Amino acid sequence: SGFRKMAFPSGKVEGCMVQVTCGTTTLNGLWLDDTVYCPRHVICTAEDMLNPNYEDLLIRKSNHSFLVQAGNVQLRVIGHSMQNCLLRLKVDTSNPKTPKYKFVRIQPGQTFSVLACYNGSPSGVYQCAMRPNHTIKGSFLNGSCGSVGFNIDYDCVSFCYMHHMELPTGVHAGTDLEGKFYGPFVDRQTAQAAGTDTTITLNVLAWLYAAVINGDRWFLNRFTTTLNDFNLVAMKYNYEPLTQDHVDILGPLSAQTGIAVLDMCAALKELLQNGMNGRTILGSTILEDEFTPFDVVRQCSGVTFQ
Amino acid sequence: SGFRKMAFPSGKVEGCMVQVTCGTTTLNGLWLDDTVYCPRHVICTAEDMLNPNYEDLLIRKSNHSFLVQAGNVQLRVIGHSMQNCLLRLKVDTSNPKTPKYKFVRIQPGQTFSVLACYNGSPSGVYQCAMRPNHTIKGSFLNGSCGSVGFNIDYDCVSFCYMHHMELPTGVHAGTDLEGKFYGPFVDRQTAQAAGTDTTITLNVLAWLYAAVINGDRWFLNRFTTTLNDFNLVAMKYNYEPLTQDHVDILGPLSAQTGIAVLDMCAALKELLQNGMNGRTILGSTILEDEFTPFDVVRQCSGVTFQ
Amino acid sequence: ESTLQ
Amino acid sequence: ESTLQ
Repeated sequence: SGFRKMAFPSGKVEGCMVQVTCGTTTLNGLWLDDTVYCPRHVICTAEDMLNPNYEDLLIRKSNHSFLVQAGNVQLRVIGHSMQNCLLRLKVDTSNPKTPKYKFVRIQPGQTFSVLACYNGSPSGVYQCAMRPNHTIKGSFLNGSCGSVGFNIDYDCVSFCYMHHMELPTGVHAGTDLEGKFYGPFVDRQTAQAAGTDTTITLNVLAWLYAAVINGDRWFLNRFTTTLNDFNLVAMKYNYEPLTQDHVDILGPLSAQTGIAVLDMCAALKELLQNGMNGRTILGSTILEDEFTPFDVVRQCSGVTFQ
Repeated sequence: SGFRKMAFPSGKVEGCMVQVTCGTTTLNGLWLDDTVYCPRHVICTAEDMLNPNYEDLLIRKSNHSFLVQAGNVQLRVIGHSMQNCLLRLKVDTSNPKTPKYKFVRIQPGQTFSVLACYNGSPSGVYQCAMRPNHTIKGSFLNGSCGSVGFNIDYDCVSFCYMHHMELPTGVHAGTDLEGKFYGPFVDRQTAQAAGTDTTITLNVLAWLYAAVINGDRWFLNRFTTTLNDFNLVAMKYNYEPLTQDHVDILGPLSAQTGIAVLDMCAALKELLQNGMNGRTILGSTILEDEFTPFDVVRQCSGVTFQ
Repeated sequence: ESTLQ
Repeated sequence: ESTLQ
């Protein structure tokens, strides 16, 4: 019993972290097989960072402009390409610790673990959601760039995020492992701002199902709702609209607790309207939107405490 | 910038997890050098668990009553002693992945990471505090026993917790790596209950210092307080009393933000009295007690955003 | 009661 | 502004 923001064990990822230096900029990279990936802004000095041209800054570098240390051992660079907003460095050693892995782009609302690193050296692990406005509420200091986000499905590491920058809001922006940003952001120090965000409706509902599976029922009520009547209410409280696809994803959690989705929306409709009455759901005095339905199936018991 | 409940990277611990079976009870163990530790209740059947005598159940077992699998490889047991509420199994292989490590007993209010495992197989990592009433608000299913808590200081793993059981509250109880429980609990299925808990005053104050270092100041006020006048207030809101030792530990955070401790207590005294006015501190609408002062120095910038 | 896990 | 890290 219990319910925590749980991250994936990080070992398989720790073995791919390295440090990458260019001039006097140092950040982290990820070493898979014989390639090291990192943000391309590693080739910038502070002056460059306001108006960089990467095509043009990169041709002014050779392989030996890049230092790659893994622990103690120096890795020699023998190749370099730009890929969108990342670099790819071919090196002379293949990483003996390369795990089974793949790269996926994730969708807003989805969730993942972040391994925070400084100077190629893992410092911590925590669990995140990709926000609707495409930021993350991470925790990062200077030198954290090239820290990655991931999931584990069985034996396989799904890399989905690389850290590039921090917004004025204090939130973070980055990239998939192909170099394509999440969001409208660009790797430059200019005026740039998070779009306004929204609460992840699908997730809140997942989290209410988790409360019930754990054996708490107080927030339920006897009503039902039409999808459209819910959405009229959702829009006024800045929630994402619920769609039919979202309703279908909540199927097995519906099946496990015998609560119909639309009954649960009615429950939420009520919580939004009347507050919680200074009470808690799974420990929280607020409605929690950073567990997906999948996050709830994995952590929770397959048997409801009825 | 940002502030998350951050756990330690878990790799060095993943390599010590194994599975341990006795009869038809299976739980996890920790393999350091040539020893595997696990809860002693692994030698119990469901009937045994209500009134066990361990001295007596254990003499009725030999080395080959215990199956130890690490991944695929079977490890042969060549020795077994009871140690308080743990077993120690000498095996034929020394763990090639044994990290530098030590065992420490931790004090209430202190904090640590938990690697949740089922059948010797790490499933997740999250960050915990040892509560004043000696429980933890973990997340554990059946088969999680022998999951361990830890800290990392540099290169060294400080093991401080092993999971044994779950209380009626839904919270968790266990042991140091010497077998001595935290709390008055015993490894039996009887009537047993958490003592009432208290909020960790030292930690709340750490967390207020973290808000300021991150650059938020709204909750401050112009008052100061005597330690004793604060405590009179603290006791009515079920906070631990503040002591002089706690005040001294908050020294470097005082020094970094130029806020005197006793000024910060006055700030808290005020928050307890008037609420937050539906506002947030570091994202939270409530006062957060699971970061220690050390947790704040490690995660936060050494430079205040003034 | 109490649940050893 | 914006801070690359």
